[PDB]
Amino acid sequence: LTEEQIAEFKEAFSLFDKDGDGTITTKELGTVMRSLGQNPTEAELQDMINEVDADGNGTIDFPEFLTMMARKMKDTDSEEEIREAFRVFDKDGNGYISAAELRHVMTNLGEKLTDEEVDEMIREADIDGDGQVNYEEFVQMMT
Amino acid sequence: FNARRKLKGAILTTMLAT
Ligand SMILES: [Ca+2]
Ligand SMILES: [Ca+2]
Ligand SMILES: [Ca+2]
Ligand SMILES: [Ca+2]
Ligand SMILES: [Ca+2]
Repeated sequence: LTEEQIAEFKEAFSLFDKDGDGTITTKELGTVMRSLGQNPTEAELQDMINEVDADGNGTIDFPEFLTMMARKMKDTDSEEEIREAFRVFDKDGNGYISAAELRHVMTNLGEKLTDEEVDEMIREADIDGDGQVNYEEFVQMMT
Repeated sequence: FNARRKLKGAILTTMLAT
């Protein structure tokens, strides 16, 4: 597991850990999933942590989160999580994530970013140079 | 600021959340 990959997972960990105490509770899992239009039950949230929870204190610290990401979670029906996630970013559904939509998703996830920073994020994912991120560029970015 | 890691971190968070 590479340096950049542990830094990306550390970044994903920080967005679920809303109070910043180093553990992700079922409550933070629920609150982040509901803010992205999902509605998990208490039993589904408890199984999600029980799968990852190696030391048994009921929460997920960053070592456990790291183990989860390495031996990745399996698909039941949703094999293309890339398209599902792409639809969360592409708010108006036209097939292209603009800087405005990306800025909107970062604010919903709880972070204030400069317009230059959002513009640099678009520039990282943009392969053809049109100033936006389509689906094929979103996939390449993750694969 | 690392743009690629902030971006891929946020895409990873939505992937897991959905
Ligand atoms: Ca926490
Ligand atoms: Ca634990
Ligand atoms: Ca769009
Ligand atoms: Ca593009
Ligand atoms: Ca375009």
